[PDB]
Amino acid sequence: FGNLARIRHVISYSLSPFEQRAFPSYFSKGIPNVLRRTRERILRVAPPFVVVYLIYTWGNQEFEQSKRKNPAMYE
Amino acid sequence: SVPETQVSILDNGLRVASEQSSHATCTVGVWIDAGSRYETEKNNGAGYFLEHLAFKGTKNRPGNALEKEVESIGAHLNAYSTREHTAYLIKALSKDLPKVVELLADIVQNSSLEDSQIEKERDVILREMQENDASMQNVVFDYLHATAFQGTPLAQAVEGPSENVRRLSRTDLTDYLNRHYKAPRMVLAAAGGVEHQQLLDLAQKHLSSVSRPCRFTGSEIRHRDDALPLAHVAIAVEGPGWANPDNVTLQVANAIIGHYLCQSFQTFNISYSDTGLLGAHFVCDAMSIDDMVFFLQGQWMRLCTSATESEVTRGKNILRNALVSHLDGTTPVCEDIGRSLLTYGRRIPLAEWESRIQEVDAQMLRDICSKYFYDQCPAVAGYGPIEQLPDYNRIRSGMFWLR
Repeated sequence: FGNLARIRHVISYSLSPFEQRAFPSYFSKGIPNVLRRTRERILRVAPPFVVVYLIYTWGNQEFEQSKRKNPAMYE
Repeated sequence: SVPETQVSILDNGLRVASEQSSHATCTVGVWIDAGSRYETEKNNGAGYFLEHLAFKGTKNRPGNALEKEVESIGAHLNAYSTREHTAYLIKALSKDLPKVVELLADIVQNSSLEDSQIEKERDVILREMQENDASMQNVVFDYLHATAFQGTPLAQAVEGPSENVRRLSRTDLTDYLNRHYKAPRMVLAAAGGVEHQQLLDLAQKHLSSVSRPCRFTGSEIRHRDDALPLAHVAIAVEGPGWANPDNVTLQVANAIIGHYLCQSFQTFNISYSDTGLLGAHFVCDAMSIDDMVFFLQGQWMRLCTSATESEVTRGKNILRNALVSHLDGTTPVCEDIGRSLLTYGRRIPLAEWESRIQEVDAQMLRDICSKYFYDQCPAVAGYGPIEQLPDYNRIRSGMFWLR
């Protein structure tokens, strides 16, 4: 501290905790923001897990069919 | 047996007070209850720019011939402006008492604001401000006022923002002049070799024409500029005001605090109409920044918790020895007289100050200090290499002790 960095002319205003509302517009803007956030990251995150779900189901069903007796066999 | 300051307000409202002394030299001033607190952000530099224009000539005494007159008797002409008061004072001889009063009359009324001068004084004011930034402690105290009184007329500076300075016109000035220069808000104060009856007759002769929610905010403002060699930090809490007597006790505490670590410690009790800033403005090297603070906060909490009788006696003696502020000199007394009548409405004598000092003991000092310092949200203003200056949680936690 005091030597961490060299900045200049950057003024920084702030308020006391007890002087400001604890949850200013928490759900007022929180929801919009959370939603804003989800739409900037959903296309990068979700489709891999979607195809994991498809591969998992596929594997399960395929495995079952694999186990299901071959009707043609044994006849 | 303090010499009383005889006072003679006029029907217009012009209180005329004076105190006589052996000095054959007398200081006469006009105090006006008009500062940056009465400005409404559209005329934020009107008092300062009028204070520049007030010596550049009147209607009766056009231009420098006016100041030729105050050269002719060898008198000295001064003026100053604060956030609440404006003063125009002259130090002269006793025998030149009438003309000086007449000169002061012109300066308060019948003043002439020349458009030519307005541009010249704008360049003066603009340039000074453009270089005023040089004075750090002024920058730090302006930052402290701004962050402590945000959203109020007490945040704005006396000089105003360059913007207004450029954008100001005779009519605006005329307004401030015609609005905040009322006779009931004016004191003609005289100190030294003056007679009160002669001064009252001179005020009746001239000057008889004069026409007839503050909030503190705890906030961390930090102007970081690492190229400066030294850092200036001011920490304050809300003061009581002019009329609250425990100011005296706070003055003792300020005295007890004195200045012990990093250089440039100091203490202030700035008072405005039922408000104020009570605190300390140290200035130091990168490392000392925090400790000093730490140091400083410890002293405040010691005054809230562990005040002893010996340091209280020392602070009382320092404050009494500080009554020398009153002294006997024409100027200081006159000044003191000037405020007394504007703020308290009366001149408090030194015997009453001594009584209010001697009634202060250690128990009421730590009670009043706990009332004003303990667990309070401070206003912090820093300028310079202030990275190691702690943020608001650490200072706020240093405003109390867990023991």
